[PDB]
Amino acid sequence: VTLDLICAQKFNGLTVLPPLLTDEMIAQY
Amino acid sequence: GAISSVLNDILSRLDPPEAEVQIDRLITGRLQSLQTYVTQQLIRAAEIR
Amino acid sequence: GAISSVLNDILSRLDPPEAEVQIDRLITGRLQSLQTYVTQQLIRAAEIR
Amino acid sequence: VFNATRFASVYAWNRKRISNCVADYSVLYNSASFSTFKCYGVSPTKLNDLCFTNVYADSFVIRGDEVRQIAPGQTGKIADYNYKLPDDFTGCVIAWNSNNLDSKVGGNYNYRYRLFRKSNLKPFERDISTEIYQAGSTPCNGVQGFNCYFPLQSYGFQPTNGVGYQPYRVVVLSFELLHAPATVCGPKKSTNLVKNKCVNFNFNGLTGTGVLTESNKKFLPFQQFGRDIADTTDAVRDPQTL
Amino acid sequence: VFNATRFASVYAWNRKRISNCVADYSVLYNSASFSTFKCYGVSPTKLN
Amino acid sequence: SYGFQPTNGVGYQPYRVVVLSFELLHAPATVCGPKKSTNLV
Amino acid sequence: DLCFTNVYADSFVIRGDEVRQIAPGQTGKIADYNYKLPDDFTGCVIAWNSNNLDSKVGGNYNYRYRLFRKSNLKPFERDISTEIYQAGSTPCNGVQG
Amino acid sequence: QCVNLTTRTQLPPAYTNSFTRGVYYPDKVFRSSVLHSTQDLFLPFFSNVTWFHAIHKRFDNPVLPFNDGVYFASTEKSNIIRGWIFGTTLDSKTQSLLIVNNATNVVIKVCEFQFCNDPFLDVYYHKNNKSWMKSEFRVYSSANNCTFEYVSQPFLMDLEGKQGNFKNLREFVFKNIDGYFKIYSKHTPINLVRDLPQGFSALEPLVDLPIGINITRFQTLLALSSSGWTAGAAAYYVGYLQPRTFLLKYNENGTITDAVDC
Repeated sequence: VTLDLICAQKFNGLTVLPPLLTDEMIAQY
Repeated sequence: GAISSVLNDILSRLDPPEAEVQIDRLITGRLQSLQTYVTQQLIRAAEIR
Repeated sequence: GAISSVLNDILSRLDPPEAEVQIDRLITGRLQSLQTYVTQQLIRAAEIR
Repeated sequence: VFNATRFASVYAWNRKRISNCVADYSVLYNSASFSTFKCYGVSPTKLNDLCFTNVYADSFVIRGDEVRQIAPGQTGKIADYNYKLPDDFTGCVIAWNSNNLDSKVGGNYNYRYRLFRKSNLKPFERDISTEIYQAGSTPCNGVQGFNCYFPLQSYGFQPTNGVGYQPYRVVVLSFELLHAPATVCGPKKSTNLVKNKCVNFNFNGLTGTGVLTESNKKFLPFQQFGRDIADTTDAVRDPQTL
Repeated sequence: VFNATRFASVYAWNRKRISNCVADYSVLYNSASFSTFKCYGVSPTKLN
Repeated sequence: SYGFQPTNGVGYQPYRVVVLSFELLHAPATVCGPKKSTNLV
Repeated sequence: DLCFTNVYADSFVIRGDEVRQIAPGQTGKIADYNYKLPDDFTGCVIAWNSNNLDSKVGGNYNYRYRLFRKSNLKPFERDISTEIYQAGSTPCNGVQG
Repeated sequence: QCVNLTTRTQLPPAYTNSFTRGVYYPDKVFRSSVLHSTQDLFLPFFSNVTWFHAIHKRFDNPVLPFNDGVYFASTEKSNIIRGWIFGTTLDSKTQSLLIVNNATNVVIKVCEFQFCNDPFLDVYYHKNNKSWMKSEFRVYSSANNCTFEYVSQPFLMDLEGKQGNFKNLREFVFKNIDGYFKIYSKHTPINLVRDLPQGFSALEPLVDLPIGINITRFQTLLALSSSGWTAGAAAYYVGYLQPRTFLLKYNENGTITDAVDC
């Protein structure tokens, strides 16, 4: 699964917020 | 809000520049009807799933 | 329905009196796009939850 | 176009073309010129702010009451026969009173128009057909008579005519917008280029705000403005120093 | 409408309706017995 | 009132004025020609 | 039926054909220079023909107007400056030329 | 000068498969690594394209209809077709466009032209020098009112060579729309006799002519005591564009490597 249009989205006001728990912390659980 | 609900009627009533004003009201309203329908079907679908 | 999708094109062409008529068409439609987006995201949220 | 001594007829109108020059639209409001100035597709005062690639002006003279019939969607013996604008027409229409000049004694036969036709003419087309208009079933045989009339008629022009019957010199302004580079623009002087900083840029008519840097994209010789998958502005070609 | 013996006065001016029929105005424009015939938003002969 | 007289000059004589006011393509036509008709399929 | 608090009435006289240019959003030597209505202006525009009175012989000079101005006048703002309008780069020195 | 020359054999009409061709770059906008859908006048894929000749016997240059654009592709050798003709009456009733390729340069001019019944370009063949030289230029009899003129950057072209089969392949697209006459061009070599190669390539822009002239028809100018000539072996194609929607594939370098016809 794969987590550029992204660059273009940020020009129109689209924002993506980061997750609180990282991928490593998920692996710890 | 349109003068009439029949499309060919308005096209056969108002002039080309005047008709588009009324035709847009039908397209706008009829468009909201689909949004209301699709909105309910998606919600009702959650109850069935 | 506006003369164009760029706000600068409306301001650079129509005056104070006439630009408001066209700008209103863009705002109303774009606002509906956000309503459609937020609505679908809330529906998808129920599936993820 | 505007200040020319004599225009052409509206039946067959001369279209003057203006490209690759400096267009000053502020002189119009600085020194009053146009008596009647109205813009259907654009604003009257915004011609100076926004500038266009190619300019097309149709110079012709018509009777006073015939001016309101030239416009998108309008009908009449003008729009429907000789000179017709398209329904989507985007442009301006100008008129002023030449009555003290064009009118000669009882009439002026240099300006003529099509008073009759058997159908609706298409926009931006000059019909030279002199065929006798036949209203009824009586054969005209190429001559005037009952329900038979000659389509091309001359404007009556007189110094004593009323405001509606007096001649008004009319010029229709057509233009091309953002379909090519801009060869017609006012005295807007180019400045130095700024890089590695956020700036408000106007490039070949493209206005916006953004950081200007050297792009790694390679445009083909004929390519100019690059765009991303979002159809927005990606990279542009400087028209002055390529 | 047009050929009536007498008409109404201008202050009381009547309005007559024309529907479900066939209209031929040709005799009006070609006839020289009429002083003024003019069509502002339409052509005189195109009415037929 | 009017000064209508048979002896009045041009412009002072009575002129019967009628105004034809119609509206084109603004609803189903109530006035048409007696020509076009086709068979039922 | 509905009544208002403050009522301001601006009285003046203009040329016959200049009455059409008085209205919100209009463009012309009137709205641009001497007298201008706001776009949001709420009110009533009135005119009537004084020709049987105001007209005197060849002209009436009691009613004047600003023909030329360097910018657009603000709505409902009276500018009495008589400074000579300079269309060129040559200084006018307060005299015609 | 004008000379009416008819001695030829008539051939029956013929057609060929267009395969995938007639695709051009709509705008100068740059795009890469994207699939863009465009709706405009194009040559439908797998259509029938007309097939014409210049032989020895057969000299084909009539007036052909021009509607919604026309596709030009020419299999030739030694540059047989040096120009084209465009307009409506072409009798000097109205203005018309004329495009001729001179050895050194191409000439684009708009005037009121009276065209010869059979325009051709004369050339001397093996007179005392064993070589060839261009002499007679015969296209129009007179030109009255001229407005637009353009001259291409100078170059050098060879009118000579004995090569047996066709070598150069030219593909052009001309359109008259809203008074704007646009030109799209590409050039590729070929090895074959009478047949159109099979392949897909996009046409690049070359000249944009806003002549505002009404063109309902076109005609071709072919290269050739004052009567009679030997026509060099040549063949050319005439297509007709249509409002078809294609999906264009822009690669990393910003070129069209594929197209899909909806």
